[PDB]
Amino acid sequence: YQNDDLRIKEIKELLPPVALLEKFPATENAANTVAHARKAIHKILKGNDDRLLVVIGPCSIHDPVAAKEYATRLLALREELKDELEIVMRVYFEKPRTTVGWKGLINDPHMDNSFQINDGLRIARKLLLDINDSGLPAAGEFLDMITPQYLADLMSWGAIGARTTESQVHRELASGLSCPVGFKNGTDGTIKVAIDAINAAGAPHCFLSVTKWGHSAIVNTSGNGDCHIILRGGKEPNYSAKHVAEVKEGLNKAGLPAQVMIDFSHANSSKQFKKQMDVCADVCQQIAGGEKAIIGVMVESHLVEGNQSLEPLAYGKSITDACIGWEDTDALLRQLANAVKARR
Amino acid sequence: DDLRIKEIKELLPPVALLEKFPATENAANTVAHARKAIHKILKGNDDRLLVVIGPCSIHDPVAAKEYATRLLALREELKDELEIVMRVYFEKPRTTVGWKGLINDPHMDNSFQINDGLRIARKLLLDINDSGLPAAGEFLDMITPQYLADLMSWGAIGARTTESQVHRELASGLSCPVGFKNGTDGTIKVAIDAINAAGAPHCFLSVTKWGHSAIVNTSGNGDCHIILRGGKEPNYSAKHVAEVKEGLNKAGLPAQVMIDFSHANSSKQFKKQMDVCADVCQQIAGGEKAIIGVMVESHLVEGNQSLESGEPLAYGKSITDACIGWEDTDALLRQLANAVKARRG
Amino acid sequence: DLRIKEIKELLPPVALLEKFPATENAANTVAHARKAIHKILKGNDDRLLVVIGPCSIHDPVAAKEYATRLLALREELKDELEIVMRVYFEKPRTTVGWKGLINDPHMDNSFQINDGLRIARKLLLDINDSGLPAAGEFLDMITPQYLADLMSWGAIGARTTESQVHRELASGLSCPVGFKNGTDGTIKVAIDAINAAGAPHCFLSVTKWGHSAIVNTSGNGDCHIILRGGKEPNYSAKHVAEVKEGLNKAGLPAQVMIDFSHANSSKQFKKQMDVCADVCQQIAGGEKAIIGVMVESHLVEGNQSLEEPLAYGKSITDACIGWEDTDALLRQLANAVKARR
Amino acid sequence: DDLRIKEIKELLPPVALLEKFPATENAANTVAHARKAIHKILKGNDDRLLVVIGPCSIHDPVAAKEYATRLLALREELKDELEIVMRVYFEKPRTTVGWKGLINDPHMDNSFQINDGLRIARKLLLDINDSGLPAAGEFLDMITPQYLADLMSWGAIGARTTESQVHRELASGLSCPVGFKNGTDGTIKVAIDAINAAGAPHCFLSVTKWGHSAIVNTSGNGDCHIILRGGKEPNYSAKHVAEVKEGLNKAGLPAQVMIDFSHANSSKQFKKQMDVCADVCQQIAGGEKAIIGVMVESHLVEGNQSLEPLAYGKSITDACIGWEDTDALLRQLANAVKARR
Ligand SMILES: [Mn+2]
Ligand SMILES: [Mn+2]
Ligand SMILES: [Mn+2]
Repeated sequence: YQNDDLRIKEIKELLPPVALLEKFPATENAANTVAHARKAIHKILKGNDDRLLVVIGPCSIHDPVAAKEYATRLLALREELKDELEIVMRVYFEKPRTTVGWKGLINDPHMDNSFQINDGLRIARKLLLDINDSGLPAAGEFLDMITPQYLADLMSWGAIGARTTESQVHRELASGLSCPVGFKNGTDGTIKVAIDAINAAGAPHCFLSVTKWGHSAIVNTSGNGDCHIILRGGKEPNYSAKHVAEVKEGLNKAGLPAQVMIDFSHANSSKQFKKQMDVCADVCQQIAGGEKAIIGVMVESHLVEGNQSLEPLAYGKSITDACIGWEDTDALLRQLANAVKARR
Repeated sequence: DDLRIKEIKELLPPVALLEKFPATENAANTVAHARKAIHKILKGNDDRLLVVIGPCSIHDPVAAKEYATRLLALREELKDELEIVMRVYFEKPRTTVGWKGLINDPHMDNSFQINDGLRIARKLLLDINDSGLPAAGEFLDMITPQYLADLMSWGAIGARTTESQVHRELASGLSCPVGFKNGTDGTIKVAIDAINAAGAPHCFLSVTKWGHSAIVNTSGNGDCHIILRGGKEPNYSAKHVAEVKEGLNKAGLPAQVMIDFSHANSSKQFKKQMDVCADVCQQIAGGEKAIIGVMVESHLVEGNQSLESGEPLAYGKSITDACIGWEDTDALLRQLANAVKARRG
Repeated sequence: DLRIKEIKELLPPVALLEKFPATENAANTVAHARKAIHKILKGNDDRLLVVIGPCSIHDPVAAKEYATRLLALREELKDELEIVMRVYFEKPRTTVGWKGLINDPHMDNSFQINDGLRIARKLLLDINDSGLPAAGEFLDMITPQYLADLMSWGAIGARTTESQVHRELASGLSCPVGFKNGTDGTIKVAIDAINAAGAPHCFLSVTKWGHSAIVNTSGNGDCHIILRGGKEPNYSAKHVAEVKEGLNKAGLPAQVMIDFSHANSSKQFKKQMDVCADVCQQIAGGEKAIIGVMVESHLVEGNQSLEEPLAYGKSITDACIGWEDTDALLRQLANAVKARR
Repeated sequence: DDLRIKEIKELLPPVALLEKFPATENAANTVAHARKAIHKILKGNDDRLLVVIGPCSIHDPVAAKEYATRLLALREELKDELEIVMRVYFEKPRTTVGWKGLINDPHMDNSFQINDGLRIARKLLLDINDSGLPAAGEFLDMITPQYLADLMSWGAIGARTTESQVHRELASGLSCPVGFKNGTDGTIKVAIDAINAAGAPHCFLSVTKWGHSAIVNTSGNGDCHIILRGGKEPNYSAKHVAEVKEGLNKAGLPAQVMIDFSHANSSKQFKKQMDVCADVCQQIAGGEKAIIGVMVESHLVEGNQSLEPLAYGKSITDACIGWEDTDALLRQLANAVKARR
């Protein structure tokens, strides 16, 4: 075909989703974890449960061993604080970059630009399966249009990144997801695009997508009424009760339930991980004082605090954004459970 | 799984549309020559102006071909000064919801006859290119480009998707030049980052001409540039052009810009495109070399109309954004040509 | 794995169907002929089904000139004959050389199968669009999706009548299907095949999208035997009566199509005229079980070897009668059908 | 179009079965060794006998694994005289209609759960190979081979498909040796032709491991041999073996045969397999080096049953010898091998 493929270097074979679903099917326990966590979050979003959704874990997964260890520690906190918090592990292996960089465990699991994406999908699905099988629900970022078919059945909640909240193809994707979805405000703090995204994702759509068989097809979606905003900061943080009030009034003006998830990290801590503890103190004060609009928080936490460059790597340390460590993580979760107790 | 997926329906693979509607020799020629002419402008070796002009959206092949004949005659008449490419946009990004264009819903009745839309779209693109008129499109969808991209001489990544990794990846592998619009709030940096990302090779998941998903490796696309489309305020004036030139150079990129006369640069007021035109013409004729292109929303008949009314549609008139009509279009093209001649001295 | 040397891309059927869709005339031709052949197989029509044309197609130009000539005799003899043109692309062999128009359209072992499917479908479309129905041979489980909508009648080869995979295929074809007796002249494998093919089946098959899938068939009640000879010819009254008995003792209608060529002519193309004379005698004498015949026929008689330019309109596979004998043969059959009533 | 196609349902691609059920280290070695061993026998560089033995058809994985454990013992005990390979036949060719085997209908109830069939068949095949017992099957379907062939040590083309181009093409690209059965009427020629065709390279349409149709090119299979299985009369006697050794040379192939003790050789009477075994054992004992392998229909319990519930260990297709006769037969074979030595 003339005029075609000048800038396409190579085309390589990709396992279809059914190969990964057949090799790694959901166990009864894993399926039960997903189904109950989705239902619990739905109940929170409808305002029929005063517990707080807590999405917490590494910025990115690069080592499944450290991830399973983290998951085990977090599951104890989950069972302990279950009357106040719906704790969901952050399991992100699809990173959005400002220009170029490691896009995650799926795109390059060996972290060396070998781009063994078939291996990455196997590793990623096995890890998600093991975590859900242990009883801990998982949350992911939906950046790619094709990877969700391999993993979405093991996801109890999802986030559309700030860089794609305005994008029609991602609003389309959210409209057909089986889990609830958070939309981050814009990388410059724009709330309008996330409200538009929630309204768009709530409506039915018809668009082209790839099936479990690895074939493109026409898909029709129902619309996703389990979508909400995530406050992530802009040029300035936006977690204070002042910003919440403005965000609540905008949601209502737009006909949307006045509820928000607050990300303690990213632009809300100015990309310095220790200040997540500060945001926590502030957010706990709002909740404890009766703020019922705060239905969720997101925290970047790992076994070992800080970060490291892909430049021997340290264990349980982030290779992307800096995270809090486990002792801080333990205290942060109890603070929120206590703040939820007070609000009640 | 599939709780919110209502129905899944069969989709013709790209090779089916390619086999039914192959490029003629002259259509392939139109595309190859326009892509090369744009590359030459982008490298600084040609002092002509790229003009991407035509309907906000295609909804009627009949009016689109009548428009193309008129524009082709001016493309020929003004070719020493302008490289004229027709906007042939089959996909529209909506602020929230609405008609997504001819491919998604060709019958404009929410029947979503996408296989029909792909047939109509490629046939029209083939006819326009075969007449001698190159075509431009917005690359919004991740799967439709394999059906159409061999007939596109230039593509745009919209304001709402310039920051999106999968769109930057797509551009890194397209065979045509690509413009990146600034952010809907006016932010320049997202488009500069996009140019740099698109110029690098990538590895990502995509769909082949056989309709199967695959791993793809791109070489990177060096024929990318920024499109100024305004923000909270318009950004076409010399003060803004200067800041963007400096921002590109500081990022190691040639100081070159395409200026969209419409969208936020006209405050969505279609006749103000003529006012942007006057200002941009004065910049070009006064000596501004960085303005390598413009974009204009233009139809046979000015204004727009609504599909929601159920009234029979008027001929040659946009059902999306309001456009200038043919008479203004002719005048505007002659203004731009006169300005490019004056810039040469 | 280790005996698979290379895998190349193949256009899916839907690509050929989009490029070459059936015209209204073509679909009408296929519809009318399939119904007419059904009306004959059900005993409700007394005309003779004549499948006639080249042993194999290797040149679309000669094939369309042949179709023009045959169409004229189709129209003139329509009161007696249901004339269907033989549009076969290959000579099922063991290896020899040429592998057929689809496999090797350029006749040079380049195996440009994508080119061959385009050429083969376009020709079928043109012939049907002109009003002339087409008959084909099903030797492949994947080719049919690209061409079967343009076929009014199909044959299963003698080397595959016993194959479960080919009987499965027949059970889902939209056209009548003829099963040849065995290369040795046995009728049991073809009665067994008519029975298997009349039953529903479930099997794996490639769809129009080029993807394998599970398919269910209704079973094909429009199947019949083709008498093609064995060690000796088997077209005579003695053999027809003997096959009728086998068909009756099987629950199947006592009806045959007789191939004048292949083993029945002792592989001597001119002897097809001798078979014609005999069969015309059976038919004029009142034999109603002969519902159809098959004839290898081209513009120019005889055959030629593929090496260098080729003679126009002459087979590069088995030898055929030429047009002069073909016109006389068809008129003999028409006359015989008349005398039968 | 598709007016005889009732329904089209989704089918897992082979990569999906290959990913769920990958070959273990052990299973991979079982196949690698057994294929090498058969090649060495087929090249004349090993005096042992290839014994393809097991049920006519697998229909119960549980009974099949018990059988496999019993046969594996005899495989180790008799390893210096015999190279023993399980029959693990998942596909059965019918004379007309009937149960086509475990893959086509694993629940034996015309529900055609072919995705379940393929998971069942592959898991059983994988377990058997992992224990150390090589496996054999008939390659009948054109699409199922991609799901199983990496676990096959030896394959068979049935008598009703020996003449089929598509099956000879399939044979030319299989990574395992292939035996070709003589025609059902006993015709030897079709089988020699098939062996010649399969040793040659071919280009044809097939389905890949991703479930997509494609153009494939094969190298040719040199490890092919004839399988004598009777026709009108049995053809296992040294008279018939003589004629076949002669007919192979006349065609330029090695003079070596496999003898199937069942089907038309035992007149479809399973006890007669012991009589064929007596006769064939005397040919071996008497020095016949051409008999390189034998095929035997064996199950845990002799006889067969119709398809109410099913008796344990009894074939639901052709009648088989029971396990007591199987141990006896196998030791008869190993004894004659030590005699010929
Ligand atoms: Mn982060
Ligand atoms: Mn517009
Ligand atoms: Mn012939």
